Amino acid sequence: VVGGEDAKPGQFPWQVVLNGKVDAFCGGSIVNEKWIVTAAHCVETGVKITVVAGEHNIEETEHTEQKRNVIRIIPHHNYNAAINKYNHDIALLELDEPLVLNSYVTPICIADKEYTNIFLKFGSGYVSGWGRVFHKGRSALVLQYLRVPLVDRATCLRSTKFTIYNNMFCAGFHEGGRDSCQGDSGGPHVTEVEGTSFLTGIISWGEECAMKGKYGIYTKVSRYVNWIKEKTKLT
Amino acid sequence: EVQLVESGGGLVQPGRSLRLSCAASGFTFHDYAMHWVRQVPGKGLEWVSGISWRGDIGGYVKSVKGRFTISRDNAKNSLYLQMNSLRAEDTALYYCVKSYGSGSFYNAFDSWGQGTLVTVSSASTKGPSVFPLAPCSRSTSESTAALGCLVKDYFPEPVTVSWNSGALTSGVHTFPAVLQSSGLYSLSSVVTVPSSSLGTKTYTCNVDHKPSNTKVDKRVESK
Amino acid sequence: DVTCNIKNGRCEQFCKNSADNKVVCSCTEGYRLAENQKSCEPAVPFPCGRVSVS
Amino acid sequence: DIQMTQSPSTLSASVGDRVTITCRASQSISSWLAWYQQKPGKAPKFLIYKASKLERGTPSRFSGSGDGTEFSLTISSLQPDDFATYYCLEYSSYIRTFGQGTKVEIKRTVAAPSVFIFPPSDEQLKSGTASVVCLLNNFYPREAKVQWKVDAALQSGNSQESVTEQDSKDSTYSLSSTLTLSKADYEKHKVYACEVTHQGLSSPVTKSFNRGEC
Ligand SMILES: *C[C@@](*)(O)[C@H](CCCNC(N)=[NH2+])NC(=O)CNC(=O)[C@@H](N)CCC(=O)O
Ligand SMILES: [Ca+2]
Repeated sequence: VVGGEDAKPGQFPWQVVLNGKVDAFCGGSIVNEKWIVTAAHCVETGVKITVVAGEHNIEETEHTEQKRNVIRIIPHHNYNAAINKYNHDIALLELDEPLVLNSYVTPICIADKEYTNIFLKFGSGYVSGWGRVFHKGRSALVLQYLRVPLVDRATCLRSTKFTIYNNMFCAGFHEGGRDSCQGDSGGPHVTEVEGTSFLTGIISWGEECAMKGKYGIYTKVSRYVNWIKEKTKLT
Repeated sequence: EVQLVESGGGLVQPGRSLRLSCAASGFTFHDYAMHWVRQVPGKGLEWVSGISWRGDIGGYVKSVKGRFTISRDNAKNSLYLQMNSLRAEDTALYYCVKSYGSGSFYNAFDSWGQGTLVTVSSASTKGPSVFPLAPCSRSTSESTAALGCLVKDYFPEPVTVSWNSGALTSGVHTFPAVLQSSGLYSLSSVVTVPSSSLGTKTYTCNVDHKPSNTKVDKRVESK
Repeated sequence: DVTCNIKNGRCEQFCKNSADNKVVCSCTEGYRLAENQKSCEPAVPFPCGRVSVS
Repeated sequence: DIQMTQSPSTLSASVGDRVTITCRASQSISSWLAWYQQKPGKAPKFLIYKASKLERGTPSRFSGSGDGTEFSLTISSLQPDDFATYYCLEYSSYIRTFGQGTKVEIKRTVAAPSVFIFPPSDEQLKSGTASVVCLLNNFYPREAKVQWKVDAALQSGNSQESVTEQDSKDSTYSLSSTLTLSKADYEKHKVYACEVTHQGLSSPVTKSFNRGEC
């Protein structure tokens, strides 16, 4: 996260980090105690992934941490079925043992297709993660967060030569300087609705980070919520 | 320097076909969507077709897609338009155009070529005759002296007229051609100079008509 | 009077239109419809999407 | 499908004036509006994008404003080289509807034409046709009357006119008139005359020549 602020412990209890041979390569969100949602381009790699929830400062072992092995990876079935790199950029992780929900480890809410999109069109979301705090710079130690406005489709499409699918949306600032970045991928874009946070996107991609005239690109979760509910349903 | 050089246009009989090409340089070709915009008699501009950097996004104006096909070849920095089964109303100047800024397919255009002229007509090519325009006598009362070239009975447009291979440009007027009752075009290009300077130069008009592969260099004198 | 197309039917979370042009509210999993029938209250110790060091 | 209606369609104004061209969209296009300048014999030139931002190399006297359905291009202090047709372009839709264009002409002081007559060439006479050309040079305004006379006899249906575009420096016009004749009917007469009427001339001006002497 470029240009954000230090979060407080417990401020984003649905945020998890993905660790592999390299630590903290991506982010994710707690769906329930056995399931994480993230971006497919983070996890369709064959890397053996450990998930850590309740995390705040990734340099120190903190007593709130809960570490779990990933036992299954489900990229959305359309992700591997196409050449385009970021269309359908979403994936589910099943965990070896259930999380223990508490103040630092809490799921994110997920509305149905209609209402996830309504909340998104409120136009203000939060992103968080431990990715780079400058384009090609150093990564964060303390969890970062950032309020980002929704960018309308016409503006988004005209900001890039690249194809922006209906399964993507834009968020960021006209003047630049504030954006998600490499390493934040798979983390949540959430909308607060009377103090209840709902998942509205997945951090997916962009052309560089925080460049003026460019915006961050997010997977549109509303298009996938019916799929999420089915795959993560507990018994 | 941004360059967009269109070619392949010209005169064609109804029902036959043409392939327009535009070769590009002076920018990163594959960072930009590219487009064809035509200017039809009256001087309306009309977007015809466009294509995204990768060739997977694009579109067409009404009533052309069954006959027109846009494509691009990023290795040759070229854009193409296949035009089949041509009709009279396709006659226009076809410009190659580049999306501004992000290179988005949905942007407006910042760079334009010079255009290739497409003419759909039954009439056959005919090269021009170039005749001198030289006054019979010269009046002391006129502060300027005039001479010219009459470029007569050709088809199709255009002819380009220059004087002394482009050295002489001040005081030159090349008039728009008029269509004669024969269906051939005529024009004249004239130059005027201060009367006393007349003898300090030679005056040669260079007329070029690519459709007939005609090139003429006429020296104009008094007689 | 009160429909879902104005202000979400005054519901804190979800709204569905019922008969006689008035609304029924609902809450996402882990929440209970509050006694005022507009607001939502927790039905679990750690309901989704809430900060609760509070 | 979005309509773009530009007005006025033709305009005449003096150097240093302020001129405003408006463009109306049949439905809202936000700020996705561009302005082009097209000078005679040249390709259109990108002036303004996103309704109000200037492309590099477009003078600061050009200004754009507006959003939704009402837009304007403003020229602060108009110059002789600003003679052109200006077009708006909506790019909210992929169809990219252009405006009809506004032709802007420059007013200047009256200037009388210089008049010249050219006889048919010998080489053209061999082909069987004779063209006699009369030139009206560097005048304003554009309105003028040209009448041909052969042995004091007014001609009709025999001649074709052509006009230049307004000149980008001195804002004047030039005109040609071409009299076309059979080689046969050319030699049935002696005196060929061009008579010119223009508000810069007090009385009409005639330039003639005699066949045979030329
Ligand atoms: C996979 C995930 O961690 C990253 C995050 C990118 C988000 N960027 C912005 N501005 N929100 N996803 C990617 O890196 C996807 N690839 C790209 O964006 C490429 N343009 C270059 C990748 C790079 O800069 O390293
Ligand atoms: Ca820690």
